[PDB]
Amino acid sequence: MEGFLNRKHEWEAHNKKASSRSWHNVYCVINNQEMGFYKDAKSAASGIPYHSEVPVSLKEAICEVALDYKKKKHVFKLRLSDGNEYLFQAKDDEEMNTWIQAISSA
Amino acid sequence: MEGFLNRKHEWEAHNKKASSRSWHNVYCVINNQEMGFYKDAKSAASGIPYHSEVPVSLKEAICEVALDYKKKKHVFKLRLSDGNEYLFQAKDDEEMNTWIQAISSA
Ligand SMILES: O=P(O)(O)O[C@@H]1[C@H](O)[C@H](O)[C@@H](OP(=O)(O)O)[C@H](OP(=O)(O)O)[C@H]1O
Ligand SMILES: O=P(O)(O)O[C@@H]1[C@H](O)[C@H](O)[C@@H](OP(=O)(O)O)[C@H](OP(=O)(O)O)[C@H]1O
Repeated sequence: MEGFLNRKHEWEAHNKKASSRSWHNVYCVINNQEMGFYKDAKSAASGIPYHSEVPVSLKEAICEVALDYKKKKHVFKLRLSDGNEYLFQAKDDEEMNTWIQAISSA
Repeated sequence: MEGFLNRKHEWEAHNKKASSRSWHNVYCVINNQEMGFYKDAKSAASGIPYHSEVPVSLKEAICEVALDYKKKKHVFKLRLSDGNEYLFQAKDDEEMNTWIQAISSA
């Protein structure tokens, strides 16, 4: 499963607020129980990472609709096992749910 | 880049005709200069291989429209560097070309 998604890094480990918190349009790929980030589809096929980011494991990840986040629509929350938390924005709700199911079933 | 494609194993290394030559509907994923095969999208996210197949490298691969193959339409040919050759069938020509560009640019 892959596609573009607006992403925001919210939390880091140990209840620390992430220092880098602006939204960025990234091309996401769910494969082999992990999620990789690329600038676009072409970088994804070539294996060139978003910002030297390493793919993250979706093992025991918590993924759900971000009701609490109100600054925008179709936003879902992803908390990785290591404590990092991201907010992802999809084009509409159907896609949002498509992503939530994909991740929750990895 | 990923999606379902009908696949046929044509050639093996050393100008040997592949022994296993029936068409099979497989879910293909182009990521990090390689191509993985899965039974479906869900197996792809989970990392469960098509038939214990290992992803193949697209490094120096030859990919083109299979003019010579006439038994069906929208079929492209992929020759890997190690000698293996596969024929892939897409739903239409646009998608076929989409796949040919994706692979040729990996
Ligand atoms: O450009 P900067 O320095 O990174 O600033 C951030 C940016 O404007 C984010 O869009 C904003 O998130 P929200 O849009 O979601 O408000 C975040 O606020 P935040 O502190 O609420 O996280 C800002 O700190
Ligand atoms: O079921 P089997 O034993 O695997 O038989 C093959 C199967 O019917 C393939 O569809 C056919 O390819 P084509 O459809 O493309 O004709 C192939 O012929 P082939 O020898 O031409 O490769 C057969 O050998």
